[PDB]
Amino acid sequence: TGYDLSNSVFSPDGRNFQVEYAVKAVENGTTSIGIKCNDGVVFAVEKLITSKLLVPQKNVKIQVVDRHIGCVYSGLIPDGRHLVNRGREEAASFKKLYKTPIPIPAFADRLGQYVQAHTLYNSVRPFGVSTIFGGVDKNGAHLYMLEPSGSYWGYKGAATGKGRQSAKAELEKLVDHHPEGLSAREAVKQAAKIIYLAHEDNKEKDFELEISWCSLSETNGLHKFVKGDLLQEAIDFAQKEIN
Amino acid sequence: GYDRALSIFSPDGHIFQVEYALEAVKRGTCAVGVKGKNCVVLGCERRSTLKLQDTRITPSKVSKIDSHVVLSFSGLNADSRILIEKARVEAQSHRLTLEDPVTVEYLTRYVAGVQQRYTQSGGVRPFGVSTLIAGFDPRDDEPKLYQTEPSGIYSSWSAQTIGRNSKTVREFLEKNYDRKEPPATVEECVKLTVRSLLEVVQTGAKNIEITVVKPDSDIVALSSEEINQYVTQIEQEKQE
Amino acid sequence: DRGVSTFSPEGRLFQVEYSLEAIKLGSTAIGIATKEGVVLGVEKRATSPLLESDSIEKIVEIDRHIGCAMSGLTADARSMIEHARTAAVTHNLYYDEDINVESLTQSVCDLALRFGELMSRPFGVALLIAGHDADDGYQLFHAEPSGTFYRYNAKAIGSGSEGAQAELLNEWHSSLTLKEAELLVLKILKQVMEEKLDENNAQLSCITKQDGFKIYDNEKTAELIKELKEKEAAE
Amino acid sequence: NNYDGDTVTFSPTGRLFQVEYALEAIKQGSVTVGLRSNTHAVLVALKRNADELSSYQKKIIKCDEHMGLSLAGLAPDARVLSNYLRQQCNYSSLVFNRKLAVERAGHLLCDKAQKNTQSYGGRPYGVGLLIIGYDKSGAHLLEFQPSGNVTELYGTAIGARSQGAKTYLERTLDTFIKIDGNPDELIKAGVEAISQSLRDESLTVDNLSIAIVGKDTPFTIYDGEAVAKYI
Amino acid sequence: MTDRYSFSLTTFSPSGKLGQIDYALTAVKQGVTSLGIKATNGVVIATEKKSSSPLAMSETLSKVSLLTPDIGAVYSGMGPDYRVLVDKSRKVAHTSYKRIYGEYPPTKLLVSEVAKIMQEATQSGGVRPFGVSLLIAGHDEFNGFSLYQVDPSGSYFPWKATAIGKGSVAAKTFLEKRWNDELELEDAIHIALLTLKESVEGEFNGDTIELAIIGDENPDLLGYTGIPTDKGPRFRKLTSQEINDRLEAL
Amino acid sequence: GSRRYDSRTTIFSPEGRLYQVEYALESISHAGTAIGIMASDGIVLAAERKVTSTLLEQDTSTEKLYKLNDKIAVAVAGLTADAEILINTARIHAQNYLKTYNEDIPVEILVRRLSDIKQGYTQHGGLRPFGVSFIYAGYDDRYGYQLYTSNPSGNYTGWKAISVGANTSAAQTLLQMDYKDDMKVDDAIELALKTLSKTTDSSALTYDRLEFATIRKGANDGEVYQKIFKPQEIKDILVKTGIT
Amino acid sequence: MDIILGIRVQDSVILASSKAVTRGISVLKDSDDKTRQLSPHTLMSFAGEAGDTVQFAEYIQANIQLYSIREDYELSPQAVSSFVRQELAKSIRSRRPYQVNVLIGGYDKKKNKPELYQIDYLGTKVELPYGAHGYSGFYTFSLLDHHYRPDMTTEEGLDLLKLCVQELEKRMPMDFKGVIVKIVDKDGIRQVDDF
Amino acid sequence: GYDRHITIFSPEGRLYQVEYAFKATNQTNINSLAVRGKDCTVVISQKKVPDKLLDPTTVSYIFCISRTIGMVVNGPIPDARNAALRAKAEAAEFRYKYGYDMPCDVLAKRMANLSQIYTQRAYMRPLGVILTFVSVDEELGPSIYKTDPAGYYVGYKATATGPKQQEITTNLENHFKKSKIDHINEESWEKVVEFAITHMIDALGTEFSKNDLEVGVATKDKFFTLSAENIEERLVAIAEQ
Amino acid sequence: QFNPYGDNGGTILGIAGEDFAVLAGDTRNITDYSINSRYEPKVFDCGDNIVMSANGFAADGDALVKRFKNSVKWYHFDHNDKKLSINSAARNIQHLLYGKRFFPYYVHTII
Ligand SMILES: [Cl-]
Repeated sequence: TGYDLSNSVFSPDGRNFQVEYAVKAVENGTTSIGIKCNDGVVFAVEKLITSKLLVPQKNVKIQVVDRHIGCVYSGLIPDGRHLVNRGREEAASFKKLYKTPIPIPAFADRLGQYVQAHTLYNSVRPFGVSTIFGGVDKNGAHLYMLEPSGSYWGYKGAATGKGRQSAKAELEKLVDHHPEGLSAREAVKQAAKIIYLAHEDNKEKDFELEISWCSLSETNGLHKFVKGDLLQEAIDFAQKEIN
Repeated sequence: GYDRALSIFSPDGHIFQVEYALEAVKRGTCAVGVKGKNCVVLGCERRSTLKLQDTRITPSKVSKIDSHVVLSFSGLNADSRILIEKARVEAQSHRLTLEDPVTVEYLTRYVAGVQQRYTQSGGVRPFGVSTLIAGFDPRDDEPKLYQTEPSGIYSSWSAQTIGRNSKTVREFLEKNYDRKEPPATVEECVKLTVRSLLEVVQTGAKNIEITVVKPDSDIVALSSEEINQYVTQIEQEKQE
Repeated sequence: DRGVSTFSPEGRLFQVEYSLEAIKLGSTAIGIATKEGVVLGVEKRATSPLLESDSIEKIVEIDRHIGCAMSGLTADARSMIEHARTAAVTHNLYYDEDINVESLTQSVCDLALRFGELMSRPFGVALLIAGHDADDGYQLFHAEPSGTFYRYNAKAIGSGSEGAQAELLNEWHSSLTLKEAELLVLKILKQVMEEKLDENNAQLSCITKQDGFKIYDNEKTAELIKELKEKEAAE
Repeated sequence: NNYDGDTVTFSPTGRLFQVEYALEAIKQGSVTVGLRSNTHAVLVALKRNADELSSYQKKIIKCDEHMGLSLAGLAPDARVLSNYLRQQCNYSSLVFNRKLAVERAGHLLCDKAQKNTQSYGGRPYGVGLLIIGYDKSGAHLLEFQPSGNVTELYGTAIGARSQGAKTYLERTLDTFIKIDGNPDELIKAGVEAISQSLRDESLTVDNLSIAIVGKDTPFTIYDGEAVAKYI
Repeated sequence: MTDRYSFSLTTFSPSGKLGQIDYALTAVKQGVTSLGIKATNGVVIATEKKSSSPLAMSETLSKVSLLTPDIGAVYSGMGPDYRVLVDKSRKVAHTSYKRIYGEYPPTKLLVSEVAKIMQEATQSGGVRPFGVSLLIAGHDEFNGFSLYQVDPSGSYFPWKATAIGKGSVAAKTFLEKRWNDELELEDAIHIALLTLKESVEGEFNGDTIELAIIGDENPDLLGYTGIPTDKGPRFRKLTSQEINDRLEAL
Repeated sequence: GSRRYDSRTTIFSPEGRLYQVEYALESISHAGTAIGIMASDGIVLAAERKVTSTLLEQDTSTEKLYKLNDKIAVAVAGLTADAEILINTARIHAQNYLKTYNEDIPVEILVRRLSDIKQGYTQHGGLRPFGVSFIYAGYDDRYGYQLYTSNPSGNYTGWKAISVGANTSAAQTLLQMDYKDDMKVDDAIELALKTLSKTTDSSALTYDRLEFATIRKGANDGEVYQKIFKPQEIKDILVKTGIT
Repeated sequence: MDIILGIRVQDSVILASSKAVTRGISVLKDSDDKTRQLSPHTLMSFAGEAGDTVQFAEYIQANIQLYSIREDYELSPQAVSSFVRQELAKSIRSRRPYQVNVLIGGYDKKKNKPELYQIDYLGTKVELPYGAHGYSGFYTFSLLDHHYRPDMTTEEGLDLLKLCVQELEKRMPMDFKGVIVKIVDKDGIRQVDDF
Repeated sequence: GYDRHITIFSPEGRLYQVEYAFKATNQTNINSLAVRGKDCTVVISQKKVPDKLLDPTTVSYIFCISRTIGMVVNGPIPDARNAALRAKAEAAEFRYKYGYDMPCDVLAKRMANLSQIYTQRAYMRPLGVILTFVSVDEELGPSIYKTDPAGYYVGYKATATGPKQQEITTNLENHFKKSKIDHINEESWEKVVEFAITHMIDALGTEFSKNDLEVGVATKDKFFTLSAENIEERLVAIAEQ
Repeated sequence: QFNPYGDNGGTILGIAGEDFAVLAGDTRNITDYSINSRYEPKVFDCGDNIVMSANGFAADGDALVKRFKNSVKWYHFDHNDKKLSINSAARNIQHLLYGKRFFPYYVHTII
């Protein structure tokens, strides 16, 4: 054996064990989700409060790319930031040459090809993050999830991290109960509920909720963070459902 | 470009590639340097498992770096050509910019620096060569003899030997060389050098090379018969 | 094998730690700082009696106000000294002044970690850098291949270092004269050296504000050796 | 074990051992503390010597007039990273006539450390940093880890026995956060914090290192007789 | 990133063998049989078209390739390796010869260039040797007809007749009994078909056999007229029908 | 990374030997023997082809003996492909010298440079050395007729008579026995063939398993001629000395 | 710079080169030696652009001396001249070409013959019985066409050379402050002190 | 045994990394099939969407490389998309450089040459994919050309790829033994698609809904994929016969 | 053709006393016959009790002052907050200027 010691080496199965090992780092991370809605997307993430000494609201994890795309990830946080930095470079060069802001499927493949490239050589390490991202373009709303291998698909709902299975189950119920569609404001509330429900798998430390959204009607197609009254309203909705 | 760090430290603080390069020197044919009152003599062993040699054209063991400095060595022959070439080029470059030939110390310092560079550069192995560099500084009559080794350290010697069985000939020189009175003449210096090689060599036939360097670019290589006379004379005094 | 810039499980760089072992094999070098000057002394340690000891150069001038002693793989020090001299002279060119001793030392230490897969391995030599400037006066620095440097009132490096350092702990005080420091280096060198200390196998040097960096003659050191033997017998 | 030869290799449980070994170098380092109020931010650092003949290794470095950090671990790595911060702060001033936000300073350090954890040949940085600063959104304290993880805090501590000070600050949180417009009291709280990490040794005059930045105070460092006030 | 493999992947073992070259020759041994025979007025090169699937169109896969109008090549071993070698070989005939001298290289020199390319895959950083042996047949004014074998090491040898691959040992022995220095091209084609039948197991017809000659100039295959000195390619690939005609009088 | 798969071709053994050079020499010891003999009026080059097949084209073939310029030739022992890389470099080097100085290159200078290239592959670059040993036979107006040999280490030496490749130990003993300094070319031709005939691993030495060449001043007045022997000429010289 | 001459006779090559170095309206020096010894039996004189001349001469000198040490042998005058020509032929298509004209006087010890080569800054080489660079040739060539014989002695060559210097001192516009004369023969290179 | 980690020869002349890349091909557990009509080339592939949270419209292994060329992949999606982006770039460059649309077989050769390089160069791993290129070439007509991690490529009368490829292959072989021709003797592409689905059903022994399949069709001057309803329309036609 | 230089006019003046020094300059800034500003200062406090003015082409003048101010900042960083003496500043400014010898800063500088 030894097939797992070097990136880009096929095992006799046809697998790249180093990528599968990066997936373990993602499974270790905190829970993050994405909900696709009527005219947009909603992102939420669990922020473990390690200590009283953490300044609330001041360790922001959700990231904006361009002015219309939001990105959240679970796993090695620095690796996610590297991926977003590239995403911002990719989006800038697309807007430079083609004028129009980068479409979400186009943006998805840019990240996909870049992450896939880090499975081609033994001189680089695969990314230790699964990234949930999306936004609104000329063809409406899109939600994506990208994994260490470079694999990505479009999603109705997406979840990753330590509480992914709990969150996935909760997401599947929403898809079944709302075939016509979920509204942006509703999806924000649901995101809060799901993060609180997915927190059961990480319940030693209590946490801080962080939500963002892009909606054609509610945010005018731009990425914004949910703060103040709309955040507290979403927190209260979530608190009522766990009890 | 090939980048591998081949010379690295080991847990005990040794650089094995440098130390193994010293073993290549230990395998090489013996070379000796002795400096007199007014000269330096470089003696070199030539192994006799090679008959049918052509001595006219075969590379000589002692090389002129400039008209006033010479270089002999022990170790890998192919490696030594690279050091000699670089030294010869630096010799001409020094004359060009400083308008004065190199001092023996300077030429030695340059050669040693090259050797050192190959001990902490990626993709290269150290030189499997130790050198004896002898000569006279411009407009100076004080004899100079220096030694370098793969690590890059260099130093001055009243007399020194390198190569196989060098520890035996160093032993000889350590009791037979008086610091208070170095070989007063050319004859005395050549004899002490030939004597020291005869402790290790075999036959004093076509096994010993002797090169004499005197002040003001006066370098000459002795022929077989000339050396053979020293061999004949030493043996007759020995039977006593 | 393994990467040259690899960390051990204890959080140390293998190659840096191994180069420290090479330095322990080196010949002893001692430095003492006073308000009248800084003294630098080294053990020459000739491998054979035929080797002309005065060609052993382990104390070296960097500038008029900065001197340097070495211990370990001394061939590795050549490019360090070359850099130090260029740094010192370059600073004088750019700023029409002497460069601070600390700034010089920091510049030399910047070379240290420039290895990996830059040079192929760390340096196998430690340096004692002694000098004077107008701001911080007489200073002594110990520069390691880790890239770290400490200021010292007194410091020994090499094979006899831990024994000599313990001796320096007892002997050093803030009122030592230059002459007292000279004798103290000789005394402690004689203690840790293998062969018997004399003017041919040990070398002294100092840096003073007035006369700058000077390597002592074998005649001058011999008298200090004689003055030292007489004083120890005198009680 | 078999997966700690370099940073480019994941372990079967998804760990990067070279990064973890770099983290270990910080734990061996001398303790340093960081804390802030709404008006000032304070660094306190315990300096370490080789022996009684040596100087005490300086732990605090100034990055700009409004920013600086303290270090724990490999000091040369702190010099490289602080130099990078000095340049980034400087670029912001020359190009945009703008003081670099302490938050951006954190993001830049994170991304610099990260690149050293994904490529062959390189190594992680072997030092932890506590960055303090005062910018357009008031006082700040950051904690840098060479894994890339940067974290904004009211107070914290890194190094050997840092857990004592970190617990103390966690208790004192409500008190020291409201020490506004009083530098000497915020330092006193930081000096009392670092005292919870001492063993057999106490704070002396050439042992203690304090730094402060705030509303009407440039980033300045105190050593020697200037810290005698606080012992 | 970047190719960090700047070191040799083929090195000498204590016994003196070059492992990767030996192993490359082993890959050639596994390969399907190909052969070449030199006549007085031409050269023939032949091989079996091993089909991967009956749904595959074996006409789209050419084992015998034109390099210049007077030079052709066939192989045994790894197909993909051969394909890129043909690309490189065709280009080097232009860049290092035709663009300089205004004429096509003689067989021996083109062979020499291909051999160089294969030698470099034996010494350069981060590459394995080519897993093929080539047989190159060709004609040029001052050397006449010639036939060469190129091995993974980069070595090449001139042959009167030879075979490489699966059943090369038996095929070489067969050729030794039949070859004389008075063979006419048609006689050499006949012997090539006989020799190949021994190593072929399944169907033996013009669709499973690939065969080309180096013979007379073909003015009808030139594509233009008006230049007396240009008389057409000496390389010609025999059609499926042309092979079957000769298999009746076998 | 890629460190895992690096053979480290340019390192020392604990004994101070270069692994790859030693192993390349071991490879060369299985190659067909080549002999060079230097006479007072010329030089002989003789070499044994590696086990021949009857269907090999013998006349249009070159394996052992190559022409570097009009005054210098080489006999090869080792990988032919490796040798041709070096031969082309040597050919270009000779022309560079002629272009620069308007004089044919002195033999040693050409030998040194080719040997310096080999040396480089043993000290840097992480590549395998060239598995080749050369016998250089040539003439210049400084030293006249010269024989040299170089091997993968990049070390070269001059000879009166020398062998490379297989059975050098036995071949050298035989040459050392019958060689004398006042020897002529035609005598040297006979010695070369007699030595190969006794050291050969084959049953009997025939024309088709040999390459032969002479470098004489046997042109017309004060000029040197290179004669690469044709098959029939080797057949005749083999009969003339009574080997067949 | 300005005046450099060369005459090949039976047994030697004689080079004469002007001693003046003029910049602007000032003769800065009147004892300048516009020559370099490349090897024991090879001498090169030079004239042309300020700085370029000595820089090129010493560069060639360094290379020939390097060759001598490497091979323990002296290159023939023909070989040295070809090396020098090629260096100038390279130079002429460089970003900044050497503007230097040279004469190479040598004694071939293998042939026992004197040899004189004239090479201009373009790399135009010719072997000649007598040579000159610059405006000097416009007087000396015709003079030598008349008085030169191929079998002359070194003394006859010096008298023939005196005739050239006299003509130049009579008809040339500039004061070139006389010449330094050097002889190249079987015994090497020596300078005539009283000319 | 480091000869199994990089693309160098094993003692028996094999490249294990190439062989293991072939096994990565079946990691998706999807079977593909390609056939030729008179006027068209049809390619079909299974579509398995296990997760309910996936957007099914974004799950695809068929790619439109150019206006005329289509490509279906057997293997993981990251490598599949890597190959697709390169193929698109190569086909675009070819058109710019040479003034005409890149033929299907030429693109196949080019992608096969790239794959060959990864089998010879050490720093680059092979892509764990098999690429089936389809078109109606303006010179050669309906065309199917297929590439693998070894760098091998060849034209096909018809072909299949995936875990249960052998069953589909023989099924097609037996049809062409019977029909005695190189293609599907049918006028419309609609019925050639129907043939393709019919013979996949017979070989695999499974029934398909509209969301269990994925269809690409190449005609003169365009390659296009079918919607769920286009396939449903096609499934209804098969059922009513 | 584009001309990278311009002339912004104005004039400056420096006088030194026994324990003081003055550096004066008018506040007018011009191009051709137009006034750009009646108050645009070109005499600057650069720290360490050094005042500086680079008068001529203002873009080059500002660039130089900017670079020297930055040089003072890094001098502190690299040499333990040591005060940059006026003689050391002068030598440093020489190198700033000569570094652009073949594309000069078009200014008369006084400190
Ligand atoms: Cl291609």
